[PDB]
Amino acid sequence: PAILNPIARPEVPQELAENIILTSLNDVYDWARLSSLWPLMYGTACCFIEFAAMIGSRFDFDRFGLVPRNSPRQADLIITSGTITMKMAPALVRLYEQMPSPKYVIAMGACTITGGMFSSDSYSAVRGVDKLIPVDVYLPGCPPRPEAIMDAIVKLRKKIANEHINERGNLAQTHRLFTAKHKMKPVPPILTGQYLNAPSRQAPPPALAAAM
Amino acid sequence: GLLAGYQFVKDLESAGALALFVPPEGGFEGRYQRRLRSKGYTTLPMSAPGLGDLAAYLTQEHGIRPAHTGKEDIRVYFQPPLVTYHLENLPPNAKGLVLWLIDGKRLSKQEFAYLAQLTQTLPKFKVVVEVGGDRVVRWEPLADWVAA
Amino acid sequence: GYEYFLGFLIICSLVPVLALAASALLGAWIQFNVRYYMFALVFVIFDVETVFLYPWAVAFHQLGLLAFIEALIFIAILVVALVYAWRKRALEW
Amino acid sequence: GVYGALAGLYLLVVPAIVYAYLNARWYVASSFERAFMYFLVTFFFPGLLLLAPFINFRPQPRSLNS
Amino acid sequence: QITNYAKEAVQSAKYIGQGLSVTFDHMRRRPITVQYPYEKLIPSERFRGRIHFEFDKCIACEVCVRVCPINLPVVDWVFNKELKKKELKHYSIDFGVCIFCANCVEYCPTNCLSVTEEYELATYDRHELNYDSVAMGRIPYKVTQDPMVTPIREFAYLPAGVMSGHDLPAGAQRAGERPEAIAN
Amino acid sequence: MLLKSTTRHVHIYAGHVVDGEVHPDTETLTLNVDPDNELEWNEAALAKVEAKFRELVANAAGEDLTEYNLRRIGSDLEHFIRSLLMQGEIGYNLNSRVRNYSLGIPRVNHS
Amino acid sequence: ATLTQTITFFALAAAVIIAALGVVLLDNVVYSAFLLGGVFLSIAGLYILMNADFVSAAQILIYVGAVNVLILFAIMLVNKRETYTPVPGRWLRQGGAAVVSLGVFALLTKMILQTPWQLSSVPPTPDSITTIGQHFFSDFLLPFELASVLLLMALIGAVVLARRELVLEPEPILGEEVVPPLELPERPREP
Amino acid sequence: XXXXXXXXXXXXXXXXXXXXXAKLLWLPLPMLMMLIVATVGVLVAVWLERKISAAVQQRIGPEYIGPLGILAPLADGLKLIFKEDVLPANSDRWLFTLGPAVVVIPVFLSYIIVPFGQNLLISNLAMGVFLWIALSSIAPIGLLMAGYASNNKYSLLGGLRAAAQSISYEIPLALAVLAVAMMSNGLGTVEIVEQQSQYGILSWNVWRQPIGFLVFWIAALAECERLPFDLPEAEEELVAGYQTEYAGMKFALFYLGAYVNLVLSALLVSVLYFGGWSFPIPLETIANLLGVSETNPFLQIAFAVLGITMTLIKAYFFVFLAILLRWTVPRVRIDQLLDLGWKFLLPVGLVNLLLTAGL
Ligand code: SF4
Ligand code: SF4
Ligand code: SF4
Repeated sequence: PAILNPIARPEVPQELAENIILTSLNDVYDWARLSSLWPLMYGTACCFIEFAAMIGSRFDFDRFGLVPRNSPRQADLIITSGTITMKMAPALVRLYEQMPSPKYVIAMGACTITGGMFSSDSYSAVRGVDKLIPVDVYLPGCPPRPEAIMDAIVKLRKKIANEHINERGNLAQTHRLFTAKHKMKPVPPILTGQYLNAPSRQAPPPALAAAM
Repeated sequence: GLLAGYQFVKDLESAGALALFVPPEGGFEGRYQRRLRSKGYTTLPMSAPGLGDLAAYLTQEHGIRPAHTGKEDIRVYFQPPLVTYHLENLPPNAKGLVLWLIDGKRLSKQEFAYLAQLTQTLPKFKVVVEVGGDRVVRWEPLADWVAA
Repeated sequence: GYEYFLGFLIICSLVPVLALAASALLGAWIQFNVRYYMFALVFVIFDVETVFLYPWAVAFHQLGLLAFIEALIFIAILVVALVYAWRKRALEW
Repeated sequence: GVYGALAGLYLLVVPAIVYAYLNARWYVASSFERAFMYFLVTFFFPGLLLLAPFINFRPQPRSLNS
Repeated sequence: QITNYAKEAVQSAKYIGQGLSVTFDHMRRRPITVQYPYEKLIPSERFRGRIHFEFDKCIACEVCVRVCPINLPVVDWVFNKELKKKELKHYSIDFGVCIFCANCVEYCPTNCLSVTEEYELATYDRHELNYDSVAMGRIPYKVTQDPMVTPIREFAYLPAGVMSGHDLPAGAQRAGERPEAIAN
Repeated sequence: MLLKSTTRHVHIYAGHVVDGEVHPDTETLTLNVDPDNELEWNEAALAKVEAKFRELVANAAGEDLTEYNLRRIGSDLEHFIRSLLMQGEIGYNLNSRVRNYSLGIPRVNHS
Repeated sequence: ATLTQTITFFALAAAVIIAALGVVLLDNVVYSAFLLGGVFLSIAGLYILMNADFVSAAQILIYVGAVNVLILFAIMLVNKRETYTPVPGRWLRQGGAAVVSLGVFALLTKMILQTPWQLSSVPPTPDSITTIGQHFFSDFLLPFELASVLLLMALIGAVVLARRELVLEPEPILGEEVVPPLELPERPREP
Repeated sequence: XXXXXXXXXXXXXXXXXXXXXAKLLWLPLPMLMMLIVATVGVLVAVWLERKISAAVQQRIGPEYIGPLGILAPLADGLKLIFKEDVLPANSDRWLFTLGPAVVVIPVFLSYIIVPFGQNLLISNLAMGVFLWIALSSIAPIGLLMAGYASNNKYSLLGGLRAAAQSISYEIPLALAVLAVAMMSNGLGTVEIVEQQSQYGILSWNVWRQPIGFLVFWIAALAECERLPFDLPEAEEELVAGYQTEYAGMKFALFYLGAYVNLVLSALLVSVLYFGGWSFPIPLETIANLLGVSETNPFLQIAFAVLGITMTLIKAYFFVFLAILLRWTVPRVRIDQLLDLGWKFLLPVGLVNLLLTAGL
């Protein structure tokens, strides 16, 4: 039209009424979520060791209230510390959907912002983590310093405080569900759980051992 | 203190160009842009180092060249002016917009001076710059801050 | 003497549930390993042993010496019950 | 079981005095002294929790003498 | 036995007791940590924070594009045949696509590109990282000129012997750079 | 099994949905466009995506039901939704908590 | 304190029979095994009202704490048994047992209300943990020692009945005519 | 269907005072004074967890929230109340919600036993060191309905593993109380601390029961603490155990209710084996972990609050020793966990009961 990728006008008045009592009960709603938010102990590529160095003694993890919870339900924040390929891209959306709705992804490193150095010619790399999940803070680096991600926590902590308590309803996903029927043949699952006792490892087959 | 009222909104209606001083640990600036967002003001939190010349990004259209990364050609994405195209999208029931420039420690002193006088010439538009740090959240006008 | 008025209130707050409860009536293997049973089986034998020793040990100096040899025949015969469970690999996991 | 005679001196008065001690010498404290520092937080904790947002332990602005 | 079982407990519960003596003596040590937003650790002399750019020094060579691992920086230049010398009109490196390998500041003929000290670049928007020529041509945030941050030094910058940055009242690096210009 | 193709906007599951829980099927392919509300939709453009969703499922009904082939439908759907932004049909949602502009920034036509 | 003790009886006496109707009538067997603890906790709460503080604590420790746990470890070992559930199995004899139980309950309530009980107005139980352990060694000494032999034997057999014979599984030790291992020599035969 | 009218008959008949006397919650002041001391007993143990574990790792711990982390137990507990707790999709609903309730209401009801302070006792029941081991055996049931109702395979494996661990360590914990119930000639927790109030320190039960304190200490920490616990699935025997699908306010019962269980365990080490509300001579010098004078206003306010809270102060030492044991012992596997409460802690708990006798 006249402007590509436009911004839709918010037609609602956004009447965010707040007296002295609700604003005091909103500062506690935000302070309790920024000062104790728990990151899922997650990371695929090299950038997790710049995130695991922040668990250590030199740069303190649990100083901003970060406790690394290795389960998607008990965690809220998810620092994407690794390159997302074609595999692990369904796994990451699953760990993001398995989360209580004040989530706050932060990207980490160049390969979750734009898929940084695999953004040029690489056949299975998601070019940026926000092709999959909505992100709050970005963090350039390859890898970032452990000081550099604690600035991205500080940028995240400044973003939790802006969140009003009356906007808890917009944190839930909406289901514009459509359905369609197809005629694609279902394939048997190629990855079955047997490796060693598969019927091809016990002995070399005939019409192969004659040339051996 | 804890139970801060709406005195931060009143100074932004008066000065127009505020200069916040936040604790560096973060989390205590944004309670003052909830008082601002409850009073009708929409907020556009930008990052101050990412802006180039403030006249060419804010009030003018700018040709933002994306990363072609050797595979594309040199595209020029003309984005609309930031403080103009965002004024034409908030409803006329709501009040103006406030630029919440985080990381304002790395702006030039001739860039706060442009951000000070820009709130005068543009109706219903304010700025808040998070320049410097202090143990308690305190603000002052940007015309005061370019003096010291 | 205040826990019983508290303990009344823990049950008096759940009388609304008892009204609604009476209206309500009117590729995933877990492998069968018998150690979940066998660890609670030997627990049932010894949680029942230990609850017999609580009336003995409270009134211990008020019973005598023949009531101490009597409690030994209780205990020393379930030492045999414990060392049966070791040798027969009941509590092996 | 009084209102604040032998309770207000524990909840309001003496926690502000431990906070004068905890803010001063916690990181610069000794090894024998820090065992007493942990006990002062542990004993006066219902008072230290009440006057918790009314004291900040953030360090002072640096001099920048250059 | 009934005596062997009660005496099989003392051989371990003493060894646990001299395990708690070690762990309590781990609490005797000062916490060797870096409180981040109030004690930012000083980056090295070769740390590649982000790139700085000089628009009056870039003569459109495109060596930075050809040595970048992903051909990142967008050199936008016309030829300007009246002067017969290509004067560029826009320059931008999109951080966030940047790995900070700094091949551009290394194969630079004019010393125009240069790494800064600042790692504290982190935005809410991805497209706010697309730094302009006039956004890369700014002042790096020096850590020591902050009146909130007490900057602690790094290892391989402390003097010889000390392995920490907190008990450091003064000093310099571990060895002099030209002591043997007047000496030898 | 739940063969699924979940990008940011186009979630295609192989099955039908009963209130969040997805039962894997063989005939159906459920689809909810834009789970996190990054785009402000309307009924005129939602029908255009739903007509595109019927178009690709009927076209690719000779292939095999794998997660590769569902990822090709959700790719062409997400390429179609982005063309509805560059046509100015739908727009970015400002009521969303995050404004990262995943499908390109707003930009004017020909300066 | 009389009205608070009276209406907490029917708060617990209704809680036990609703949980007892829950363990019997529920279609899910796992829900029955958890409501079975609701039977036992209420009766253990009913002993506190009946001055039986030891047997109340002995019911939580054994019934709730051990027997209900042992039910649940065995409920969740048999969950893949039968998902068929032909509740109308062969006939409607599931309602033929509804009149025999109500006939028993009508019989007992005919007895309970009309029998003159010899209520003794003696001040009861001065710390009845010493009057319950003096009975373990004076009056009921011989039940108390034999209950130890009962628990040994209930441990010998149930370990034997529920162990997996990994010592020698294919061991038909001899034969006059062939007998399978761990099976009785009377072989099944159709005349 | 004769009982259909029955449950609504005494419902409204009790509801007339169940709403009328509903506002007067904790009308006794020593019930409300206990619950504040009950809450700040737990809120220390979350602060003392993150601060002692940081001290043994030479990191700080939570700064920047409160003065020095004083509000870090509060924000970690308040974010879980604010999180939108949504059930898993294919799961049970009633068994999922009462999952954490059966685990933690036992360690809340059996908090009524502990007589912390000479002038704060809620009820001296006829037992209570036996009512505690009876009530804490309801907790293996809640680990079975947390495992079952979460409806994934890995939490059934974690539910059967957490239940069989609590099964194994309740029976040596029962006999460790049987040692000090034999010495005290009763189960009354006021009567138990009265036998230790004769000589101050030299009449404590840890001086008389050196093995039975160790049987209680290993069996208590194998049912509340983090050291012998496979709920961290670092061995990957499960995904994250039975506390896997639990988020929000239901996980807060699994999170903060494991610190009620740590304090209540530590509150009974300092009742049974150490004299509850017992302490030496008050008028001591400056080196008595106190001030510098002999009669301070800060020392008349100490012993007035130490008179109401001394057993919890003693319980704050064993909370500290439980964290100091976490970073000392190895994270032992489940095959050697259940070979300890049956093959080691059960004979030496039975031997100690015979050695508490004459034998
Ligand atoms: S940007 Fe570098 S450090 Fe980060 S994930 Fe990619 S390769 Fe690893
Ligand atoms: S490599 Fe350096 S000198 Fe060459 S065009 Fe780029 S900035 Fe200019
Ligand atoms: S920072 Fe490194 S990767 Fe990026 S443009 Fe410069 S040389 Fe290339």
